[PDB]
Amino acid sequence: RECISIHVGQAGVQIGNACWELYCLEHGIQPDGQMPSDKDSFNTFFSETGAGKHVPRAVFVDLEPTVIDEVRTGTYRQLFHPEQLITGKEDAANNYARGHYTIGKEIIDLVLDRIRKLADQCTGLQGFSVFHSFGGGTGSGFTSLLMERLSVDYGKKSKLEFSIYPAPQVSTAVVEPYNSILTTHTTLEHSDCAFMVDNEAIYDICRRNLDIERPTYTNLNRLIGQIVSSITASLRFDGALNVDLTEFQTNLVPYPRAHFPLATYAPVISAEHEQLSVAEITNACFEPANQMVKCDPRHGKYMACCLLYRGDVVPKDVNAAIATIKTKRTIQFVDWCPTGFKVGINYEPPTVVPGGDLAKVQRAVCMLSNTTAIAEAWARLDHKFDLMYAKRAFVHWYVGEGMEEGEFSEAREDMAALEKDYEEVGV
Amino acid sequence: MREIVHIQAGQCGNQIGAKFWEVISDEHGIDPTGSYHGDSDLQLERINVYYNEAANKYVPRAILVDLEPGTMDSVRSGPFGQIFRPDNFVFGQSGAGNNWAKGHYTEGAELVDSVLDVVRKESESCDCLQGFQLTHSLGGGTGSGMGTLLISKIREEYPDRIMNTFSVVPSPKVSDTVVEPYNATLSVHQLVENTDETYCIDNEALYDICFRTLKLTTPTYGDLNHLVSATMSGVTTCLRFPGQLNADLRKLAVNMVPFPRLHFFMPGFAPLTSRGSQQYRALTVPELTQQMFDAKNMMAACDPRHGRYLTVAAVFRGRMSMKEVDEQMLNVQNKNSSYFVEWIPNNVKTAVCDIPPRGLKMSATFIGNSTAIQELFKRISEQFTAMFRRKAFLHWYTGEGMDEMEFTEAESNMNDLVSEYQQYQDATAD
Amino acid sequence: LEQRASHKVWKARLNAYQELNNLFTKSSVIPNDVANYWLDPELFASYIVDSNVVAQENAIIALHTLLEYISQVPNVSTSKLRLQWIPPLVEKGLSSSRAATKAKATDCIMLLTQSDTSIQQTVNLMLPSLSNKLPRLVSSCVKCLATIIEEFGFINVSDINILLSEILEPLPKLSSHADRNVRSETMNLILQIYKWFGKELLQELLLEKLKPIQQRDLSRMFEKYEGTIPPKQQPRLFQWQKEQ
Ligand SMILES: Nc1nc2c(ncn2[C@@H]2O[C@H](COP(=O)(O)OP(=O)(O)OP(=O)(O)O)[C@@H](O)[C@H]2O)c(=O)[nH]1
Ligand SMILES: Nc1nc2c(ncn2[C@@H]2O[C@H](COP(=O)(O)OP(=O)(O)O)[C@@H](O)[C@H]2O)c(=O)[nH]1
Ligand SMILES: [Mg+2]
Ligand SMILES: [Mg+2]
Repeated sequence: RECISIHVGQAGVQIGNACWELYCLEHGIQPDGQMPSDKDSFNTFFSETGAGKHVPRAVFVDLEPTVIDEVRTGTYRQLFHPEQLITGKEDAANNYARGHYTIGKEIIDLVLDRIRKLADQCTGLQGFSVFHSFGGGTGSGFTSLLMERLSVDYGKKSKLEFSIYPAPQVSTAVVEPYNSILTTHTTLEHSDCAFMVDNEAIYDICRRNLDIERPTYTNLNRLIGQIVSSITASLRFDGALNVDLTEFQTNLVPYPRAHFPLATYAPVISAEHEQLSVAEITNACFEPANQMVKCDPRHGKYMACCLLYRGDVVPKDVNAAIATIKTKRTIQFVDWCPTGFKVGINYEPPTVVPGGDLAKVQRAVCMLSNTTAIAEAWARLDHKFDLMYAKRAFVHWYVGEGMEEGEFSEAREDMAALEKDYEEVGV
Repeated sequence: MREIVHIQAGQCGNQIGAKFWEVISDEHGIDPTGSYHGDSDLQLERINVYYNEAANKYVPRAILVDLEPGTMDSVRSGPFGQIFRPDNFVFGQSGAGNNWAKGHYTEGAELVDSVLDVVRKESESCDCLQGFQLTHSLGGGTGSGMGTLLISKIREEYPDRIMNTFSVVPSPKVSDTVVEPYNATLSVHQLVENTDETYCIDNEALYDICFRTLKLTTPTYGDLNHLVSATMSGVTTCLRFPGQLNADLRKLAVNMVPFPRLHFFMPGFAPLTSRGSQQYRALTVPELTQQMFDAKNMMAACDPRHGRYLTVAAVFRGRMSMKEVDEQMLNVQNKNSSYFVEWIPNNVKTAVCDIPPRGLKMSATFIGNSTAIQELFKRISEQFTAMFRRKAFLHWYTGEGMDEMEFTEAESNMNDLVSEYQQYQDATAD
Repeated sequence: LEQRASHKVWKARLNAYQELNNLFTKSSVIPNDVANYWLDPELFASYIVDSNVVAQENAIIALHTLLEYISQVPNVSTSKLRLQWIPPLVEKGLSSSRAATKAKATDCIMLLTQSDTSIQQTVNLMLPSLSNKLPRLVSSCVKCLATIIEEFGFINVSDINILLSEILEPLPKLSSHADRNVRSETMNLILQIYKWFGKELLQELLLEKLKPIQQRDLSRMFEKYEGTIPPKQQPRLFQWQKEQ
């Protein structure tokens, strides 16, 4: 049942703000945690105080108090208990080794303790949803440390990732390829499912569809929170598809190392003609401009495809659109896959932030497809990694913070193997 | 990573440091009485970095050091001299005689314990010490000698914190002594192994700018320190105003320093305004970009055409089209790709701040880790060897305890630094 | 000028340290009452902490020649010396950035150790230094600690288990230190502990708590060691061994 969400670093914390804000809007929960409905499925993400207060099962972690301070000051200061908002004083300075070895080890016992509190307030804990960035020191270093410790303590339960793939348009660090490779290596054997979010894809979708010349983090986070809501809606509402975290692996993970699905959301309409049909929003899920990780699935082979509809959606209209797309596009499945689409429907309308940048839609869909073309994102990281590491540039920062230089080679060898594993399953 | 402890040492250190505090206290709306008389709230958003409280107003987190009490009084008699903490003035009354050895080994070591006590005092009132900041001159005696000693002393007492320096370079065009190559060589030998980042402020460049650009026939130190205080205000913009990119000292050093010994930066900025009131050029974004990457605006006598940029940090100030900034910053890169290192993707980083410096509406500060900076060390190494071959003036350093081998090592390590800057200037992507 | 060894000006202090270094090399061996630097060891304990790095180096080389001068019977008063001298030697001699100032301080710690009866009353004093802010200090005195075990070894020490456990306590912390040199010099200290005992012991007690990449390095380091499982001889003898 219950699911504990963990938000690490600025990206993880700031996105968790946009997600939990949207969660409360969808479930009718007010900032003070009160709900007007006398006489569940959403209790998997919220707990209930004896006084009728609904508190998120979330933990916010950062090595710097600046971001989380805004949380315990803004609109949702009363929503969370202050024991769930953990901060340090010195951050990781975009350094994985600081977040994982030097600074992060001085707060790891404190974070696991506050998590055990939430885990002990649950009867049937499903697992964890980790929100973090690839480029930051805390989002890469400390997260991989926490993932190592959760596999030891809560070994039986599942762990899902919502990682923020870096992009130079909003990149705040040069060594972000280093941190991305390092965290992906040490977290690969601990993560059951990882949903990458290319900041460049969200950045361009905001520019193209919302007509925002220069998207802020608030624009990106509100668009991301829309997708994360569509993925977790199956856990917060009683449905048929993806009713627990173990079902995400069953439907999208054919092999333990190939646990990186590709999410495609539609429609994304600015708040300024008429409603889109089921066939039109289903067609948009196969346009790479609507993906959240820049890559071309036409240059890869599929292993899974799940359509998570929500809104005014009728099943016969879905199968009509699917049959059209399956015989009007090029969806290559591997010759050992069930080749069948999975469809989940949630008749609640897609909720947006009031006064926000996204318009309310009658219906929407989020497609979760596990394609080999997502390995192109690993190639773009492995290349930037190789250019700098061939000169050992910026390596002294990591070695000076408890990292042995050979761990760079190990992490790159794993990403080399991961690219081979995607090539093999591809053909 | 919040509060920054500022230190100024020697004659030049206290000169450019006092001018720097005048500039930022105005930008943060602080009058010499210490009170806040500003308008915007961004000026107080990150005022805790450089200032303290008195709860009765804001006080700078600065320590003033010199072996000569002459500059002590010219600072207190200045317009903002009454705002500094009285106890933070640590001054001996002997002097250094423009000798690096006197400041580093003899009479500066017998005063450095008094400074570390004031350093310790300002560090306890810090919720989380970010790093240190030093202004000094490498060609002198106190700022060069005692400054590098203060750096090494802070290094062994604060091995967690970033050590940042604003070191100015000696030049025969504005020189006070002949042993300046000796002092600068001995000082560079320390900065290359003790400081996490160092902004090279070449006086030969500052002189050439005042003479050939501002068209001043006889430049004074005030004419040179105007360019310094402007350059210092720009490279510290992201530290005291709420920005996202290069917010603290370490994050800047992690983006700018690919190799530990190559932490010597070539600062520049635009537009180049004289000590007059104000200009009416009102520069556009394409102009601020062309002026930034131009050698005529570099605070270091090095031609960027002679070397490649390892890393770059650009800072724009004033209300402007951030979209128009990206188009220009991307343009200069893909139009001059030969002068940017390929094996470091996205090495150039651009930040924007809405608040301009007082007097202008649009400005832009450049920070470059270029391999052309080897020309500056080549220049100093030339003058050093010219005297050291005959061991001229060496008795003043040996008379203060220094062995002759220390000169050979400092000279050798400087030439190693030059060869390494040339080493990565020749490395390719292939 | 014997009292100018604590004069204000450095050059006068530097001169007295050189004059002392001559006295200890040019005096009697039976010794003058003027060589009363045993019974007041706070004198040289003050010279080692000279505020002038140049004269501080000369106070240490003078302390070194004094320290080998006292290798003349009957000076069992070496117990009072180690307590008063090797904490100043460790805190500001091994921590020093000067390669010569540090090289002689390590040489004085060696002499003060062989003046003892075992290595324990020397390890216990520099063990607190393993938890210092300055990594260069803990980088240097873990190398020293490793070289007082390589040459002297665990013999005639009261309870070795209390001493083995005391020196094996910080080793997991030291091998995860942020500094590259602190880690590197701890891997060398583990090899010295490995050379005196077996491999079975410190796998039971230590090696399991290290990074797998680290305990692979130690395995490679153990292969490159050719000598017998324990060294059949001490590379350096104590003073009481070279006598009887
Ligand atoms: N979409 C989105 N991305 C973000 C946001 N905040 C940070 N990022 C991304 O995160 C990466 C930088 O890591 P951060 O999360 O900022 O750093 P951190 O996790 O706080 O760890 P530190 O280095 O110690 O500060 C960059 O690539 C950013 O694009 C956000 O609010 N929204
Ligand atoms: N730009 C600038 N350079 C200075 C100033 N004062 C001294 N210098 C330079 O510093 C060197 C002399 O060092 P100085 O600071 O006067 O001696 P110190 O007090 O012992 O450090 C000379 O090369 C001068 O060019 C100043 O106010 N501005
Ligand atoms: Mg952060
Ligand atoms: Mg002068």
